[PDB]
Amino acid sequence: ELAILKEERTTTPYLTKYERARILGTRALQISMNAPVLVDIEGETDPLQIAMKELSQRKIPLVIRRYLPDGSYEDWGCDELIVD
Amino acid sequence: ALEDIMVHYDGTTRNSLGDIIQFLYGEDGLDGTQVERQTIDTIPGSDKAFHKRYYVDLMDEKNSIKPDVIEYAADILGDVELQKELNSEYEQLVSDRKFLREIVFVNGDHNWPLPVNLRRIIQNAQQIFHLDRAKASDLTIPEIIHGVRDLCKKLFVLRGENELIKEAQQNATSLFQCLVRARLATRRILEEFRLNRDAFEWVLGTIEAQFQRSLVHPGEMVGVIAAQSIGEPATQMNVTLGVPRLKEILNVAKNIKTPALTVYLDRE
Amino acid sequence: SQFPYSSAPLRSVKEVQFGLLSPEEIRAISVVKIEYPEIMDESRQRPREGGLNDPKLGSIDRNFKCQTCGEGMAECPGHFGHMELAKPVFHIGFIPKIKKVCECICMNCGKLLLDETNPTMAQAIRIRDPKKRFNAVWQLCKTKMVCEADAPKVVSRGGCGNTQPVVRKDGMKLWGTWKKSRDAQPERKLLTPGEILNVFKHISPEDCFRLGFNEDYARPEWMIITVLPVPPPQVRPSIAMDETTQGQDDLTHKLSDILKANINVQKLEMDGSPQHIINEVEQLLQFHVATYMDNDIAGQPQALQKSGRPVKAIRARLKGKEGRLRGNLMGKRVDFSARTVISGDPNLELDQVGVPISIAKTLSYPETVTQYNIHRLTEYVRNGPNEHPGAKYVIRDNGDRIDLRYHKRAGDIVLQYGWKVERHLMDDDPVLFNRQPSLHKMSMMAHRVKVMPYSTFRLNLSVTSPYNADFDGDEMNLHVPQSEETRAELSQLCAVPLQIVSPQSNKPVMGIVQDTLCGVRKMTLRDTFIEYEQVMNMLFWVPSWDGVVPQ
Amino acid sequence: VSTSTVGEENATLLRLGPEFALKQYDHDGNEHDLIALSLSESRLLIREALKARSRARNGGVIDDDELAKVTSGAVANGVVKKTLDYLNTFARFKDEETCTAVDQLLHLHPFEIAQLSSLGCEDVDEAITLIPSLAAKKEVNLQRILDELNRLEDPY
Amino acid sequence: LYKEILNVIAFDGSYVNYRHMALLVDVMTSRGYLMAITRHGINRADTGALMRCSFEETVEILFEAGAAAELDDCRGVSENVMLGQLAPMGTGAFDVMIDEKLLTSLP
Amino acid sequence: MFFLKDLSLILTLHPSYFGPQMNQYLREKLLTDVEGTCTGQFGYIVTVLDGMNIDVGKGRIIPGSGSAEFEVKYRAVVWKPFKGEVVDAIVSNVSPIGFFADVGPLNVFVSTRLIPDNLVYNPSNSPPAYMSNDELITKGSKVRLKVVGTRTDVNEIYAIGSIKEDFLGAI
Amino acid sequence: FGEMERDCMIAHGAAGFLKERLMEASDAFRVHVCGICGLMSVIANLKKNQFECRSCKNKTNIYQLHIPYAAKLLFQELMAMNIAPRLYTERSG
RNA sequence: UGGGUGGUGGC
Ligand SMILES: [Mg+2]
Ligand SMILES: [Zn+2]
Ligand SMILES: [Zn+2]
Ligand SMILES: [Zn+2]
Repeated sequence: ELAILKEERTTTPYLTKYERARILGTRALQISMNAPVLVDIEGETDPLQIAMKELSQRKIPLVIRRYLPDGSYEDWGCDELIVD
Repeated sequence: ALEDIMVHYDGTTRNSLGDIIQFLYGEDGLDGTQVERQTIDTIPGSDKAFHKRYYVDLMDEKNSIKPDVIEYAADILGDVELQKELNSEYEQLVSDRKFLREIVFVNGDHNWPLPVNLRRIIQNAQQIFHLDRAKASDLTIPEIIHGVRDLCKKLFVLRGENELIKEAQQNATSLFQCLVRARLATRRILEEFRLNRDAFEWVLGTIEAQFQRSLVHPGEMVGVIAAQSIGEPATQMNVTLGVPRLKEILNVAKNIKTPALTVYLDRE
Repeated sequence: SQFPYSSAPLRSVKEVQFGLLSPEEIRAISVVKIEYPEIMDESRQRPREGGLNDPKLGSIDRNFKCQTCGEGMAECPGHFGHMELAKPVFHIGFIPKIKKVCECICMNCGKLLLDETNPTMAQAIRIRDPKKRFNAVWQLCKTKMVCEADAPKVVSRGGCGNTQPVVRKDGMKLWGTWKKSRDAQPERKLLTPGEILNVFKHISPEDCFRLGFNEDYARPEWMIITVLPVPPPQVRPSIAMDETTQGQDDLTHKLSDILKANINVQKLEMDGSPQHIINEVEQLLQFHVATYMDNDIAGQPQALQKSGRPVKAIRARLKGKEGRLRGNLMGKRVDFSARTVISGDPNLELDQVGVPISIAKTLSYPETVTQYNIHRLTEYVRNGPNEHPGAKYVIRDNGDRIDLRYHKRAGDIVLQYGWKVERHLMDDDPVLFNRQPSLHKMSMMAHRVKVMPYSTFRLNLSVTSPYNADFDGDEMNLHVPQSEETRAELSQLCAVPLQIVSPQSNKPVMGIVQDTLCGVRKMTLRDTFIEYEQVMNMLFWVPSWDGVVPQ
Repeated sequence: VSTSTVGEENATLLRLGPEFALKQYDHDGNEHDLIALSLSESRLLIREALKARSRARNGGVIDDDELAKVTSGAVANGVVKKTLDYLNTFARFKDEETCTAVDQLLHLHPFEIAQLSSLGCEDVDEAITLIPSLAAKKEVNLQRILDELNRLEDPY
Repeated sequence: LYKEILNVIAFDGSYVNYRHMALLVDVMTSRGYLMAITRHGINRADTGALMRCSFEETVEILFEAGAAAELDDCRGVSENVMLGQLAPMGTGAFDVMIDEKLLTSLP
Repeated sequence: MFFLKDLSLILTLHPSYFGPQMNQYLREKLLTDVEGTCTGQFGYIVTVLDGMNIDVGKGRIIPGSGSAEFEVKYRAVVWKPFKGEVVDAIVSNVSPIGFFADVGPLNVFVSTRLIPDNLVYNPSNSPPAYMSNDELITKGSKVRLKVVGTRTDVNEIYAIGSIKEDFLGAI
Repeated sequence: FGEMERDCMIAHGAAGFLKERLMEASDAFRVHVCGICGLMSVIANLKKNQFECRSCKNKTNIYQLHIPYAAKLLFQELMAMNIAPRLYTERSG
């Protein structure tokens, strides 16, 4: 109906900072609610530093749904998008 | 007035309805903080200055590269196979000079706010790679030409492959590619700055990455930042100027107080 | 957790369907018909059912639960009532649009004085915008003077041939002037609202669709009120005058005045009526319904209270700077704020703000009890609420509040994985920081927490330029996040190191101020020499110095 | 709680309400005729689905009281066991061979097609009474339908 | 219009990026005529109903909201604030899913 | 009356469930929550088709709460009765006020005023039944009734039958 | 936390902070809607757990929301002035 | 733990 295949993807393949902000907030909220961490834990035990330790390595199980302004949307995985 | 304007993931500018306002954000796609005023060097000066700085000549010996700076200098003089490259590129820059002279920046004031400032990267590579010496280099002219020409098709602002995409791509970064070829032409690099190969490849990769990192971000609520950042000098500010002139320009009057003409006369 | 559980699932609003209300749907939504002007029974302790304070509407007393929803006052939204007016009235807010509508159509059959025959009208039909559609029909019909009996063999469209009157507006009272015939007596007469109701009930749905309305949402016999609803008393709750007597809200006074004029209407048609005693009591009913929604109508004196003050309408509860929207919805007052007077302190970083201890005691932050923060949070319990660094509450997994000023036994409390604890304002948290008024997008900037005695706010002095603060007594506020999400929002966008460069003028707007600047210019003049010994300290002060003096 | 694709009931007058219109829509938006199931069809689907779910849980390795234990929760065990025994004692065509034969014989509203299969009948008189919707359709063979249906009906 | 704004700001030495003035002068000619900044400009747009009601004249424009059966899909900002919603910008211009792709890659 | 119905269920998952078996948990959760339940809108949901292959989709993270919202679409066999619908049944009990008949999931009550007059309740008989001369309705008797009223508790539905009409009665 | 504070929050854009401010540290308030006539007339008994849109005889098409108590105040004020805000939770066109 | 008016002072 709306959705586009993952090959016509003409939006920018970067994370930008607003996207980055929401990913950090939501991943940190999950790991605050006892979602176990994929990366090592040295001294970074506060959840925001845990989230930046993940995004440093690009280890994030989320999906951006950019609503393109028709209404359709490009399901970008985190794994493919280039971390700034 | 503006409180919804959001730059979306197509580089356009819509309200809540979808009244598109600018097809490309700020006519360039570039984030508003990320500029400096630089000097597009191929605007000012005479034809003598341009033809002395840039015009390569591979038949006459002395107007070519003075051979102290390059290693391969035995392998050069006379070859029309490379002369036609350089004549095409000199005509390229005459096209750019006519372009930036007669279309865009007509009165020739060359200082303009334009993104990522390359000169700083050049001298950063220079101080990194110890670039005195006054030494032969192994970096060839065809690698310069193909580096510039293979640069000017890697500055994707508007990505995708439809016809208006490629057209809007070339409409987008014409001035920025004009800047790069206004600086990194062959006689300027291989005389006035004296790079090597490895410095030049690092220059190419870094101009790539930072003109990628100064694209505008999507969702920058540019109307709101715009409205505040025009209201802010309105805080601290015979024709009417200042706050009532700003008020009349906004609240648009049919009766402003003292209108005016700018009437040129003809040249004779 | 802050709400009691329900089975209907949470969804956000997507589409506002604005529309009008039928008299029917008002009669079908309520629970009680409204009758009696007195509030009390006979001043006898639970006032009169049938008066205005029906406990089936929702009780505005803490200790008597509601008698329709069966909840407390904390949860009952209220329930609408409605007062059956005997005489139908105008809604006060539609009288120009109702004016235009009775300018449009026939007054006998109620049909539009144009069809698709006249082709400019036939072009105006094609418009997808309702508003300028009704503008175009309003334009082309104001010149058409006669209801065509014929189609504009008799093709009788529906009209009788009687002319169409000229619609004036006079406040609440309309004056239609037919050209009752050429020239003969013009009967400029008051358009009684019930006559127009009987007109409006005779409209085809096509004339609804052409004239800028919609049938299942805005049917223009619904712009005349037969039944004016009663809101539940949360919207007019009684105020303790001096802690025994309740002065009422002015809606209660006005609905009482409406119900009194209602009964004095129904008193006249049940006995001998001298025919303008009818007219004045009806016009008084219309007046009371007018001032129920608006006490600002032009030309007429205001509705007045028992002090000499005007009455708080519904219109006065919505317009103005301090209405519900600009004063309560678009912007409002909130909590977890703080506020003081500031002081400079150059012995600081750029993203640090001094916190007086008592403000750290009062405010808090809910840190989640996780598996990586149990020990300190248990210690912050063991400081309790009179000792920084510490805690004030444990919210359980369900919604249990334990105020630790009112609990003897912190020592026997284990905590569970996933409970919630609000500890105090400890170091290194985001705070928002902010000075009224905001003028550019740096005027709110995030920071970090440094805890100091001697109760004022500390700053760096390089941040003096963006907020535009001096130190002759400014107030700067301090909002606090109450979630993890907003913490990361602030820490990645509104932090000072990411807002250095203002797109106002594509330059840094946070620089050097008075003393550091004029001092460094006095320092690095050419003829300034320093002995080695003082230089030892001076290069010790740099946090980023490696450990190597220059030559 | 649970919702569907669609966003006075009288079975005699074929008024089945807003949920069971003639044209339904699947989870892709495609149009589809209403799927009304005879007692015999329903017996096949329910039994197949229950044993297929049990096989999938066993990685790929009969009785109704055992087949109904595949469900989760005592409420589901109850409704399914009560439904199988009802279908076990009133499904005329208790195998897919006969069932497809009845399918082709009948393939006219989808509700009627399921009723004719579920309710055994002798004559046309009994069919137009119990299913008063077949009145004004005017296209019988009905009798040989009922005769073939009754002949296809296995003994018990 | 642009020449006017750049004049009367930059008379007192003060400096403005092009793209902010550009966005202002292009919104002022979105619709082929000067959509000036008053109630007459924004409220005579067919945009979101409460967004237009939040600026001026909220009584009349609410009466024209309910008076003509408008459908406000609430994509304006002020709606989504006063309906207490994830507003559509910043972090909320776009939803975030869970991912069966990467959680299949996970053990 | 049995149907195949395309249904869906909104499932909200707490972040502590964001583990490697998330999709399988949701599929089991759908079955536990939907199978055997009754609603007046669809009826009894008897069994869900293809339960182990249900596509649960992707979970949308709810802003401000961290939890994920899945819309689990599925197709089930549903049973809803109708006023006017003739059905067969098995009588479960007989009492002085009529009898109760099991029609699949639910139970139908037929009262004495909706039983033909010649059928007389005989308690002395063993086993107790409503009897005539050539009629016999005891517990376990196949009967054909007509649903004349459906009442909905949203938990269990209640239907009242009748055999006071043509071709209805014992079979 | 006035207007122009919300303005600079919009300029930063992190609206999730704004949904903290104007929902959660304020009059967080919970209402119900019947999904057919779209209104909040639905009477809420909870320990008996039953509901009735009495203008519709609707007993199933019921959702709750999370709106500011002053927004609910707006809605009750308007319905007491006969304008009908109806909140449908799906995009229609 | 009142409302509602009104006055003066702070940035
Ligand atoms: Mg000052
Ligand atoms: Zn109640
Ligand atoms: Zn007429
Ligand atoms: Zn309803």
